[PDB]
Amino acid sequence: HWGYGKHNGPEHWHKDFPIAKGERQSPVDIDTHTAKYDPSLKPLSVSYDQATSLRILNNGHAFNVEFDDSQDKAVLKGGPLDGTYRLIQFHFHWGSLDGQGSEHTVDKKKYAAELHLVHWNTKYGDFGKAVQQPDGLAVLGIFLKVGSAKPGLQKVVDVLDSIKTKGKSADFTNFDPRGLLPESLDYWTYPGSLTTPPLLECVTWIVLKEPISVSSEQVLKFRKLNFNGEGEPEELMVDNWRPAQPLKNRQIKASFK
Ligand SMILES: COc1ccc(C(=O)C(O)(O)C(F)(F)F)cc1
Ligand SMILES: [Zn+2]
Repeated sequence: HWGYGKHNGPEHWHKDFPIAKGERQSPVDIDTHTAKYDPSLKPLSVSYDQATSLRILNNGHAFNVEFDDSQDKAVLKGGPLDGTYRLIQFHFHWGSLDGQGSEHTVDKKKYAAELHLVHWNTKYGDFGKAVQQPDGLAVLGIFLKVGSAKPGLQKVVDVLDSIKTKGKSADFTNFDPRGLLPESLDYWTYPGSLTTPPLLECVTWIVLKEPISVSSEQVLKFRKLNFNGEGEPEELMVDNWRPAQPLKNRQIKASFK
């Protein structure tokens, strides 16, 4: 099926998913001098105090930390958003090398990885209905650079051994996603899509200006994961990122000057 390899990667997706060539595809390059400061954007409201993590899953192209989204426990509000978006999961995209890995780029700069905290619009009842709507998802994107370790990431790092291959999951309770945030919530925002198939154009992207730092040791443990299932030939889970797509008729807005 689809993947990130030579023969099934981003340049092939349009054959099964024609929206790959659509008008609001993600990710994009964030040109910081062309993005417009909008003083009518509110501050982001990240309310994760009551978040309930449940499990961590290797789904064959990332690892997802999944949350209980049956109540308003961990919600995103404010910023460019109308209404309330519930946290369902977060995951990362990363490279085979420190100089690549992020999906979004900032003046063509690639970060070593990118964190996606995925939220769905409560007005649509559940995630599956939300992805069918132009304003169904809000994804908080956070760049990772390599330097100092991120203490709040280490618990994630230490469980990756137990979900090395596709389809493996592990209990993963009492994880606080607030430990993955930078100090500043300054952000860029633009309307976009899922960055993996089905590539639905359902996402309000909110990309934080300030990266978090992770250690070389932490990112190396991401790269020990496998795209394949157990007992299948070992293909390291690396470079699970889609390149920047054409901006077309879209304007990136900044919450800061
Ligand atoms: C079906 O479940 C997912 C579908 C698509 C995605 C993505 O394409 C994404 O990782 O870009 C994001 F969620 F950030 F939009 C993630 C989960
Ligand atoms: Zn993602």
